Amino acid sequence: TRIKKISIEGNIAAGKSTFVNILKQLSEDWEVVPEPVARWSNLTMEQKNGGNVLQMMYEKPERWSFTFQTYACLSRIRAQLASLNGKLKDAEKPVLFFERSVYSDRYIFASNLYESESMNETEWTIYQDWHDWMNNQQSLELDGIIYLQATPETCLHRIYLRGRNEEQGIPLEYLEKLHYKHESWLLHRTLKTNFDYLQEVPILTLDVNEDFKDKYESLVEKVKEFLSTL
Amino acid sequence: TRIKKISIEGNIAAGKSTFVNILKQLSEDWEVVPEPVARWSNLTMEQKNGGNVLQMMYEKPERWSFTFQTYACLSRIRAQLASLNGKLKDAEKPVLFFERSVYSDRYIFASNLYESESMNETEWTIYQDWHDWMNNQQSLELDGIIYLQATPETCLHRIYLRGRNEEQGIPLEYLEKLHYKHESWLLHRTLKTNFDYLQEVPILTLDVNEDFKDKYESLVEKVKEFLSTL
Ligand SMILES: Cc1ccc(NC(=O)c2ccc(CN3CCN(C)CC3)cc2)cc1Nc1nc(-c2nc(N)cc(N)n2)cs1
Ligand SMILES: Cc1ccc(NC(=O)c2ccc(CN3CCN(C)CC3)cc2)cc1Nc1nc(-c2nc(N)cc(N)n2)cs1
Ligand SMILES: O=c1ccn([C@@H]2O[C@H](COP(=O)(O)OP(=O)(O)O)[C@@H](O)[C@H]2O)c(=O)[nH]1
Ligand SMILES: O=c1ccn([C@@H]2O[C@H](COP(=O)(O)OP(=O)(O)O)[C@@H](O)[C@H]2O)c(=O)[nH]1
Ligand code: NA
Ligand code: NA
Repeated sequence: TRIKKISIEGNIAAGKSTFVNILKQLSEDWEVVPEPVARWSNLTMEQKNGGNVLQMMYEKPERWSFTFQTYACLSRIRAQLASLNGKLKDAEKPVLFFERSVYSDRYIFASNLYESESMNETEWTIYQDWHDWMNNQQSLELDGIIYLQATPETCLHRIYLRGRNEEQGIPLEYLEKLHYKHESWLLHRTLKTNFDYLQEVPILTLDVNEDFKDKYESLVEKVKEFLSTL
Repeated sequence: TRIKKISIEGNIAAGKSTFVNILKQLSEDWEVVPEPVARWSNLTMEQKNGGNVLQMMYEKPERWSFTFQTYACLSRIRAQLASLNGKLKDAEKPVLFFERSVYSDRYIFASNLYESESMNETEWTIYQDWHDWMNNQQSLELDGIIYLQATPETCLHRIYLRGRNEEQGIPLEYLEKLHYKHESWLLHRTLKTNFDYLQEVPILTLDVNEDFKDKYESLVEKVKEFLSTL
C-alpha cells in the first residue's frame, strides 16, 4: 500500500548502520536507505565526487562545507526517492528506514558547520533557502523518528571499534556538541525548525549504550510497538 | 490555456532586457521572467545573498563560482515556476518570455567558469549532476528560443551605454568567448547537451546590431510569425 517512512537518528557511531542492517533482515516489508556520506567512505560519479569532497573537507572545511552539505543532502533526497519508487510494491505493511534524514543534514551537520565558522552567513542562508525549497519541490515527509541515544563516551569507544583511520582523531568535545543538538531536537524538543509537521511527528527514543549486536529483541519489540501506533 | 515558454538568449548587453520590456507591453497574453542575476545588480533574502555572492565573485571567482552558479540557477527555476503558476490564468494565447534559461546558466556561464578554471572538476561535475537532477525533479521545457545575435563589439558599446560601474572592465575577449558559445549552441547547433528535446526546439535568430529601441516592429513581426508555428 503506502510506505511508512521512519528516520533513524543518532550521533556518530551510536549504532544506526548496525541497527538498520538488523531491521532489514527481520521482514520482507522492511527496507533501508543507507546514508550516502557513509557509502562515500565505503565506482559511481556520485562516489568519486563525494570521495573528493570528503577528502578536501579534512584540509579546508571552511572552503568545502557549503559544497559538501548541498551535495550530501541532494544525494540523500535522490537515494530516498529511488527506494520510495523501486521497492515494497507488493508489500502488505511496507516500512522504509532512512539512515538519518534531510533534517539531520541541516539541524545537526550544516548547522554545526555554520557554528564552527566553516560556513559564513551567506553560505548558511543560501543553504537554508536551497533546503526549504529543495524539500517543498509531502513525499519524503516522515511518519516517525527513532532516536538511537548514546553518550559521547560510548560513541568515542565505538569509533575506536569501527577502526576507520580517518575518524580516530574525532575528539569527545565534537561528539558532545552533536549529542547536545540531538537531545534538543529529539528529546527536550527545544529546536525551532522551518517544517511545521515535525513538532507532531512521533519519536521513539532507544538507549543503545549497552551492546545490542547479539541482544536486540527488546529494541525490535519497541520498534514494532512504535510502528503499530502510526 | 497552456502557457507557451520562450527563452530569450544572447551575449551580455545584446538587448534582451530592452527587448522583453517591449514585448510585455504589446499583449495582455504576454509576460516576462527577468533574470534573477540582473535583479541582484538592480530587500529580499535572495537579493542580499545574490548581492553578497556577486561582490565576492569580483574578488575570488575560483572560490565562489560553484556557489554563485547553483544559487543563480535555483533562483531562476523558482522565479520561472512562480510566473508559470501566478499569471495568464484567463489568457487566450498565453506566452511567457524567460530572460535566459537553465540552459544558458549551464552551457554558457557555468561551462565558461569551468573553462576559466573558476571551478575544478569536482565542482563542475557536482554542478552538472545537480543541474540534470534539479531539472528532471517537462514543466519549464521550452517551446522555442529567440537568439538576439549581436557582435562582441556591439555588446561592448552597449555595456558602455548601460553605464554599470561594475561592468566597464569586461574585455572584448570575454564577450568573444560568450559569443562563440552562443553561436555553437543556437546557430551552428554543434553543442552536445544532456537534454534530448533541445535539438528539435525551434530557434528564431534576430540580428540586433542596429539600435531597435525606437524601431522594433520588424523584430516583433518575426516574433509573432515564430509564435504562430509553435
Ligand atoms: C569528513 C569531515 C572532514 C572534516 C570535518 N571537519 C570539521 O567538522 C571541522 C570543523 C571546524 C574545525 C575548526 N575550525 C577552525 C576555524 N577555521 C576557520 C575553520 C575550522 C575543524 C574541523 C568534518 C567532516 N565530516 C563531516 N560530516 C558531516 C556530515 N555527515 C553526514 N553523515 C551528513 C551530513 N550532512 N554531514 C559534516 S562534517
Ligand atoms: C559578477 C562577476 C564577477 C566576476 C566574474 N569573473 C569571471 O568571470 C572571471 C573568470 C576568470 C578570471 C581569471 N582567472 C585567472 C585564474 N584564476 C585561478 C581564476 C580567475 C577572471 C574573472 C564574473 C562575474 N559575472 C558572471 N555572471 C555569470 C552569470 N550571469 C548570469 N546572468 C547567469 C549565470 N548563470 N551566470 C557568470 S560569471
Ligand atoms: O551495539 C553495538 C553497536 C555498534 N557496535 C559497533 O560500533 C561501531 C559503530 O556502529 P555503527 O557503524 O552502526 O554506527 P553509525 O555511525 O552507523 O551510527 C561499529 O564498529 C559496530 O559494529 C557494537 O559493537 N555494538
Ligand atoms: O537597440 C538597443 C538595445 C539596447 N540598447 C541599450 O544597450 C544597453 C544594453 O541592453 P540591455 O540592458 O537590454 O542588454 P541585456 O544584458 O539585457 O541583453 C542598454 O543601456 C540599452 O538601453 C540600445 O541603446 N539600443
Ligand atoms: Na527486508
Ligand atoms: Na503583457
